[PDB]
Amino acid sequence: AQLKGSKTEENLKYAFAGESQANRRYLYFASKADVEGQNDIAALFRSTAEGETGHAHGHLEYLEAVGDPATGLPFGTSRQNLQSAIAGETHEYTDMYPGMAKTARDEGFEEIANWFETLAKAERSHANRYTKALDGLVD
Amino acid sequence: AQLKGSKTEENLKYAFAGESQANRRYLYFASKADVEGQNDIAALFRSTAEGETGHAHGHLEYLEAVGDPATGLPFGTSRQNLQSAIAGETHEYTDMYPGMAKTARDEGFEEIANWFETLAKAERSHANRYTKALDGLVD
Repeated sequence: AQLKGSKTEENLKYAFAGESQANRRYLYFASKADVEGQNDIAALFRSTAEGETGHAHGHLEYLEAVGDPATGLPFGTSRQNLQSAIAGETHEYTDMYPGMAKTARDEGFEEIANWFETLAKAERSHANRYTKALDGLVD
Repeated sequence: AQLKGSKTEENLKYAFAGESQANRRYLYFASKADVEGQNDIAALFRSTAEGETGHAHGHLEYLEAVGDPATGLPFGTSRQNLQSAIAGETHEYTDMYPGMAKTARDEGFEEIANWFETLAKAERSHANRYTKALDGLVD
């Protein structure tokens, strides 16, 4: 049974995305609880989020057999990881976020459009910084 | 312009998923770098991951207007957050992970099947634990 092309591959990608979001969501919920004074609740969201880190990373480990879910490129070594990060980031700053900015502006969401443009520029910084690190990598 | 049902809403959700996965991936890549001894690389992945937390949480703040990307449910207050988290988790242990386990087992991926079953049980634990926390919430 080869993992590539399987339904299980699609499920691992979907579960990875789900676990990834769950950690982000729970940490957001922790901050809400922080401000409210609900410190026991905040601690629980944080502890649960650590669980979601372990889940997501376990999913990712299986996907080493098939490729980075963000790019389809092989990952594992820092050289591969940086190359995949660069390709993903390049997509984000050149295509994804500019496109999302345009749609937002067109739909009458100026502040969200500006937000998407701030992130295009941020992802571009990320892309450039990883490319620098890739060039400096000695392996 | 209202966000609900807009393309911009769909883009926020997609970008939220993307930024969430970016953080998880970059921390996974940091761990690879750690073991290789590529400490400057590991630190860059960690620093970049912080950026992605800011981005993901920024997207989430916009989605407060329309509902939790994982559940469609309102979020903001700890009561709402817990309620959404319980609904999400309940979906994961009753539906999502058992379904994935079955598919994996049917495709002959036995270890991955066991993995999804481990995560169904974990998500059940998360659900129940959040249910306990909600029962005790005094707001």
